[PDB]
Amino acid sequence: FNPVGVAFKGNNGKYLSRIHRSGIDYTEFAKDNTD
Repeated sequence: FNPVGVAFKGNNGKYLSRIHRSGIDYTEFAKDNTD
């Protein structure tokens, strides 16, 4: 039993820092591909 606890409570990710813009010049989301 634990109704008070859902999921959002108690959850940590990591050091969010790697890509910004200088190290990337693509457009996968901006422009989709055909097939």
